[PDB]
Amino acid sequence: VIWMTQSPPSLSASIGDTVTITCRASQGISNSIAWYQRRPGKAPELLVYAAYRLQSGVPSRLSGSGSGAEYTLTIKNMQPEDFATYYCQQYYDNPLTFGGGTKVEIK
Amino acid sequence: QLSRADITTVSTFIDLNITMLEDHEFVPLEVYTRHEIKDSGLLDYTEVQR
Amino acid sequence: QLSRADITTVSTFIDLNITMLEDHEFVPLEVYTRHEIKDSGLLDYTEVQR
Amino acid sequence: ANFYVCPPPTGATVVQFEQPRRCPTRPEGQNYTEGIAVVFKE
Amino acid sequence: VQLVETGGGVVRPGRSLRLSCTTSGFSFSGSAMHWVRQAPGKGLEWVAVISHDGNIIQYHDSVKGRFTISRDNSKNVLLLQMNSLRVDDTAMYYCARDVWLLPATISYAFDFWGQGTMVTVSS
Amino acid sequence: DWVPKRPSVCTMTKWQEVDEMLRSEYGGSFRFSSDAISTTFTTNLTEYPLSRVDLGDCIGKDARDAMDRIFARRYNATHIKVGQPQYYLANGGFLIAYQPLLSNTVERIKTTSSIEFARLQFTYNHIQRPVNDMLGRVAIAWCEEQNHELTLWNEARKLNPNAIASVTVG
Amino acid sequence: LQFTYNHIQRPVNDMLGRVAIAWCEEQNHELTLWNEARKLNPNAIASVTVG
Ligand SMILES: *[C@@H]1O[C@H](CO)[C@@H](O[C@@H]2O[C@H](CO)[C@@H](O[C@@H]3O[C@H](CO[C@H]4O[C@H](CO[C@H]5O[C@H](CO)[C@@H](O)[C@H](O)[C@@H]5O)[C@@H](O)[C@H](O[C@H]5O[C@H](CO)[C@@H](O)[C@H](O)[C@@H]5O)[C@@H]4O)[C@@H](O)[C@H](O[C@H]4O[C@H](CO)[C@@H](O)[C@H](O)[C@@H]4O)[C@@H]3O)[C@H](O)[C@H]2NC(C)=O)[C@H](O)[C@H]1NC(C)=O
Ligand SMILES: *[C@@H]1O[C@H](CO)[C@@H](O[C@@H]2O[C@H](CO)[C@@H](O)[C@H](O)[C@H]2NC(C)=O)[C@H](O)[C@H]1NC(C)=O
Ligand SMILES: *[C@@H]1O[C@H](CO)[C@@H](O)[C@H](O)[C@H]1NC(C)=O
Ligand SMILES: *[C@@H]1O[C@H](CO)[C@@H](O)[C@H](O)[C@H]1NC(C)=O
Ligand SMILES: *[C@@H]1O[C@H](CO)[C@@H](O)[C@H](O)[C@H]1NC(C)=O
Repeated sequence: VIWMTQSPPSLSASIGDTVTITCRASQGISNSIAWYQRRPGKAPELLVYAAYRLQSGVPSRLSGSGSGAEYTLTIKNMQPEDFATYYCQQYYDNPLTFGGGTKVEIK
Repeated sequence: QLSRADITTVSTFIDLNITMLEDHEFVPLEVYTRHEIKDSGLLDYTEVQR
Repeated sequence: QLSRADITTVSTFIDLNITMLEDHEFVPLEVYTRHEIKDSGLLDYTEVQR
Repeated sequence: ANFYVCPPPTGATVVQFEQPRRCPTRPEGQNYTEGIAVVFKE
Repeated sequence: VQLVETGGGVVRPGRSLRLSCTTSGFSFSGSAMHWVRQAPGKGLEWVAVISHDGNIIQYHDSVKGRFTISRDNSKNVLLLQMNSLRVDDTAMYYCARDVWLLPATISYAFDFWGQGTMVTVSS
Repeated sequence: DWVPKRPSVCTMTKWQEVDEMLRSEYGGSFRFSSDAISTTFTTNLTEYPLSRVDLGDCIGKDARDAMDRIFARRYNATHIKVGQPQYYLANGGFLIAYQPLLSNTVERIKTTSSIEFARLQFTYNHIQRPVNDMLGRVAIAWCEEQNHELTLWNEARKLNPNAIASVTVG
Repeated sequence: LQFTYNHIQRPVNDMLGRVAIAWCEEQNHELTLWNEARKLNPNAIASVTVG
């Protein structure tokens, strides 16, 4: 099992600033990793795939990066609809494991 | 009024028949497998010693 | 006086595109080299006797 | 089938044919050089 | 697109329960399906996966041999027959479709998620 | 020195590391053709269960190690990994560990002692596929040309129906 | 295999090159007929050529 360490578990940001969420795996997974977003009271929705492929309709201002066992998700311009829980999941080897989750909130 | 096929028709085109090359599947084939070559020896030091 | 390209042009020819076969280079390839086949034996009379 | 009503044309729209295209050059033949050879193996 | 799940409820430990997930808005026969659970106040965890045609099945080590995933392309409905439940299985089960990137491959990622249903194991 | 068996012995050895392995389906079977080594392998479209290979733990490790190194070396800046690796049992006794890519734009396997059967498949396919493509264009062009000549024969007949009818009638 | 592929590619390409050259020479030859056929009936000639 590939454990997924996600940090910071919780941080606050203002509307119109930059944020960076780091996700780390227990072993090198090349680029097999996905990012999700779950707003309060709704089901999760995919954002990025393979750490670089942005999903259709996702804002261009949101992007991910990294390699090996280190990955990060960044947003250059936060919007009121971006404050939500973000999870990082890997698919390099089974079983699929999710990250601890990081809740971005208003500061 | 008469149909179009009621009058004799002559082909004014110079027909050229083109038959594409049919797909071919190659199966493995060996005159003597590696096992047969090994068995060709009258005696085997490995089996004799064992 | 007007240039030749000022009037719309229609191709009266029936284009036929011909793509020559690209050159291919074949590299050596063996499933098991003669050294590997020799090493497949558990014991070698030559080395054991030596 | 469909009939067609063609009004007389005028100089508003003009079309021309394409000029003869230069044909491709003949493919270059192989540059072989005859010679005797002996292949050696390990 | 819309995903609906039915079959949730309260069940005693060691008993069997069968869930169902209806789909609409996408070619069910041309996309794999996955099952995800969300325990109360915990993180997400994958459950199983069923290919587009159901030829290959993969499970999680915590549910291997206990659960049973299946699908019916004719009725475009996904099912997950659960047996030998445990207290640790209490979680919100979600049915999600894979990310369609190629014709017959499994992306092992989630693009569409359902509303989810509760499955509480209590005695 | 003592060591565990499963992680020390294998029944399959990594033979070749192909950077470009094109997979196509025709005639009810997948065909993995490699342009680098000039080889074509045929399978049954069903992923061979890796658990069926006796002592084959080194195959998930070796296959993934080569895929990660090859992907980062050449496919990181232009392609994306799609799904997990897929293992297919090819004709002749060759196990192919495949990793699909997308553009941004218990028993023992008996391997044959000669891959020349597969090389001929690639050579024939490399010569049949294009020749047929050029046989198909010539046929299409000929038909388009013949339909083009009709516009001239419809007018040439009025100038001299005797000569036009003679050649056309036979 | 290298010789076999070369023995089949070299000639086939030579015959693919002659056909292409002959086609171009033929098309340029037809223009001499279309330039005159248009005067006989510009309606039919323009229809097929214009599309
Ligand atoms: C031979 O090779 C070909 C490759 O050339 C191979 O695959 C065929 O390739 C074509 C072209 O790519 C395929 O057509 C595409 O298939 C997609 C179908 O979408 C599925 O998923 C939809 C939802 O997910 C997609 O979209 C979301 C965003 O909306 C995105 O986040 C996801 O990641 C994912 O990409 C889902 O809606 C859809 O179901 C709808 O559509 C189908 C018809 O397509 C209909 O039956 C359903 O009822 C429903 O309405 C489906 O489940 C899709 O990406 C793509 O869409 C583009 O094109 C269409 C026009 O065709 C546009 O309208 C649209 O906006 C997009 O631009 C497109 O349809 C085709 O499906 C493949 N064929 C097969 C059989 O799989 C062949 O398979 C190969 N053959 C062999 C024998 O191997
Ligand atoms: C691919 O599948 C075919 C069937 O589709 C397999 O054919 C079997 O071959 C064995 C050989 O001993 C026969 O006993 C079986 O009767 C065949 N099955 C059928 C349904 O005809 C074939 O072996 C498979 N090939 C590979 C490489 O796995
Ligand atoms: C094939 O070509 C010949 C002329 O060579 C023609 O008579 C025939 O109709 C064509 N088609 C078939 C189906 O034979
Ligand atoms: C190739 O042939 C097509 C017709 O099949 C033609 O339209 C095209 O211009 C030709 N040349 C190129 C460079 O595509
Ligand atoms: C892969 O490419 C991305 C850009 O697509 C780049 O940021 C990254 O550093 C590359 N990774 C490696 C390991 O070369």
